[PDB]
Amino acid sequence: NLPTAQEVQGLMARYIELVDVGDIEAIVQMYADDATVEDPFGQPPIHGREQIAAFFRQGLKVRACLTGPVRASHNGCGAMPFRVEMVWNGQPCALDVIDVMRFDEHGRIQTMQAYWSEVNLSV
Amino acid sequence: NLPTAQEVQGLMARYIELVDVGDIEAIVQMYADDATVEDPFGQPPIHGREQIAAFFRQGLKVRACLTGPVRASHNGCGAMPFRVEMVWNGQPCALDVIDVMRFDEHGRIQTMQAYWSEVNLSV
Repeated sequence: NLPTAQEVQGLMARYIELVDVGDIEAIVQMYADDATVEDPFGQPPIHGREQIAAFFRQGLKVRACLTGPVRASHNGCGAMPFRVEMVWNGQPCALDVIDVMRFDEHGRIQTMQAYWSEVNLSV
Repeated sequence: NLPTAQEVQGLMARYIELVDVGDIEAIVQMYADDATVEDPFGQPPIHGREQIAAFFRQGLKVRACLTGPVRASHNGCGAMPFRVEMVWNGQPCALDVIDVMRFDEHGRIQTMQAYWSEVNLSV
C-alpha cells in the first residue's frame, strides 16, 4: 500500500543500507519498473529499471550513511540527508546529499531526486 | 539573478538565521510576492506574502539550527536539514525538518516545501 509515514522511514533507511553494502540488484528492485531518477537534480532524468541498474553499476569501494533522520510525509513522500564516501582516483572524497523520493501504491520508489552539486563535495 | 549553487547555500543559511531570531518581516521578504508554501508537504499550499506572514506569525520562544550542510543544485534549487526547538504547551519539543526551496531570477523563494510529520516530532 501507499506507505505510511512510518513505513517510508523504514524503506528509505533500508535503501541506504543497500547502497552502503552495494547490492545493486536489491537496490534496483526497490524502484518501480518504470521509475525515473534525477541525480543530480537539474540533469535529465533516467527512466526504467534497465537504465537505473546501469546508472548504479557505473557509480557503485563506497560507503553511505544516513546523517540525520528520514523526514516523511503522509502522502508517500520522504526526504533524507546522507553522506557518500568514495575514493575518486586514489583520492578519497565525500559527498553530502539529500534524496527526495515518492513511493507508489506498492511500496516502490516511483521517483527519486538527489540534491547536490560540487559545493557538497569534499575531495 | 538565478542564484548559483553557492548563492543558494548562502540564502538558505540566512533563512534559518532569520527563523532562529524570529524576524518575521525579514523572513517574509525573502519570499517572492506570490510565492507558495507547503508546510508540511501534503497540506494545501498557502499563497502570497500576506498568507505567508500570517502563517509565520502564528508559528513563530523558538530556535532553529541547520543540522547539516545546504544541498544546492545549479538550477536555483536547494534542500536543507534543520531542527526546530519549541515548547508545546509548557512541554518542550523538537521537530526535524527538511525544506526544499526553489528561487526565482531575483534571488527570492518562489516555492518552499517542508518535509516532516509526527514521526519527526520528539515532544
